Amino acid sequence: MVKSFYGYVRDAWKNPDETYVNELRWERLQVWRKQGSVTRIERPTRIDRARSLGYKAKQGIVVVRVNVRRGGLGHVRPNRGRRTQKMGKNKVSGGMSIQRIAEVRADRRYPNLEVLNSYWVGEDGKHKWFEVILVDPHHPVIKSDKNLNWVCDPSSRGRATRGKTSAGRKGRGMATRGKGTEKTRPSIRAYKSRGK
Amino acid sequence: MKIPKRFRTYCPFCKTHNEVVVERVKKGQASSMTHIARQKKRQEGIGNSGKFSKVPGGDKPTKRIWLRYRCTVCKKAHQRPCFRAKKFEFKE
RNA sequence: UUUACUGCAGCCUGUCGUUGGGUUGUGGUUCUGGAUGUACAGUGUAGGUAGGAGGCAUCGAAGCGGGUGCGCCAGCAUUCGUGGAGCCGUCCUUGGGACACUACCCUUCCGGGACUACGACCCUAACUCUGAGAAGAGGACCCCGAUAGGUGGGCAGUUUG
RNA sequence: CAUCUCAGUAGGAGCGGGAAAAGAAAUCAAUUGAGAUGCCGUAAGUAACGGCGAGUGAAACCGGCACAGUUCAAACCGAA
Ligand SMILES: [Mg+2]
Ligand SMILES: [Mg+2]
Ligand SMILES: [Mg+2]
Ligand SMILES: [Mg+2]
Ligand SMILES: [Mg+2]
Ligand SMILES: [Mg+2]
Ligand SMILES: [Mg+2]
Ligand SMILES: [Zn+2]
Repeated sequence: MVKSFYGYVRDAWKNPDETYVNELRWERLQVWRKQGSVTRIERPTRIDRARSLGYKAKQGIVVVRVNVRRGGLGHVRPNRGRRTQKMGKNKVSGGMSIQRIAEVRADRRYPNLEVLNSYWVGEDGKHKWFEVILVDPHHPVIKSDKNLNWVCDPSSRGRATRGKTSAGRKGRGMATRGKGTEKTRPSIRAYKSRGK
Repeated sequence: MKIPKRFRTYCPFCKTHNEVVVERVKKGQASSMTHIARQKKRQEGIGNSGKFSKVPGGDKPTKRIWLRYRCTVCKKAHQRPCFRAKKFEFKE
């Protein structure tokens, strides 16, 4: 079958535990642990996924590995008097996924760019790693572009901290239509947050 | 307090008087698929849980004797309002 | 305040992940050498069972060995021989099962090799501590995320007609 | 009074414009149909939940306001 090499990379990352990618994981995890919270990397770790999510090789497009802990929302026991249903907090995991946390940290680190998408790249017993694709709206190469000039608009500022990314809309309960989405569209706030 | 193993009594299905066999009604075990059990699962979270943290209730000085009269022709049982006795021999 | 009712933190322990490479004892999983299948024996070893029997055989078939799969040191296989016929059974050892080659598909045998789960031991490369660093010391344990059970006036909400 | 209610309310953190959010079916229907989204009316205090107590509580069909559809990834060419 006449197939592109993106297909082969996709297949290789389809089942990481049963290919050559496991050894590469073993080497890469050490170097990744030595690094910081947010790091700029020249090339994406998985080319096919990045191209699928809207990555091109031009100026003004940046890619970054973020580092986020595992587990639920670490929550404090209430100091004062609750009612025995609000008193417990150890089993109460959060309401925000880990991709959203990763993208928000990346946005906080880069004040001039704007988040586009992200994807899963690895994980171990203490950490998870994602890569976030960032686009610069004030670069002339982006402005001339016809498939990316929508980001040079006054409604795309802070695009990641208002739940407009793909993971944000997954977490808002708006990944589908029909039954079950009675109280999740066009927004959570519109229904007094009884959805989600 | 004795009662015969067999005797002759009206059968509501055959609509005639004929022999019956008396036996003891043994309380079964509650299953886990009835809607009360599903509700108990749905209501277990953090803290108190309403009906499902109720303390078990007391008991009465003497229960009733629960008996089932099974016919010997059609094999269809029927139940009758039950009396209250402490020691119940079953005198065949 | 407490051995009042209901809960929640903290702590103790099992399981899953992080988490790798060997030493062997475990059990099947899985695989070979023989239908191993044999008491009323046998000329025969129920070549499971079984067209209740017909093809093999100096053009290879026998009684015996420490005994060759194995078992009743009998004897179907032809194996290391040994004599140089065990033929089918309509002479059925007239059967627990009565038996003949293109069938053993299957009592079984089980280097049990093989991935697996357990108990113990060893190794370093993950990981942890110390150091500016070389390096040193531990080590797949601990910490950590999740889940299950306990103890728990440390703390919370209430009741005490 | 403990589940429930008060209520996702009061309060907090982040982002942000003249508006914002949503938006072109892996949809709703029922036998056979409709054809992106938002807002108003109705369905309806109905279905559903609940010491089945107190209470909480929709959507689709249907009528209106206003109407608008498209762009990438890949298969083919390989710097055009
Ligand atoms: Mg930071
Ligand atoms: Mg908009
Ligand atoms: Mg107290
Ligand atoms: Mg109160
Ligand atoms: Mg501002
Ligand atoms: Mg959208
Ligand atoms: Mg409510
Ligand atoms: Zn009767």
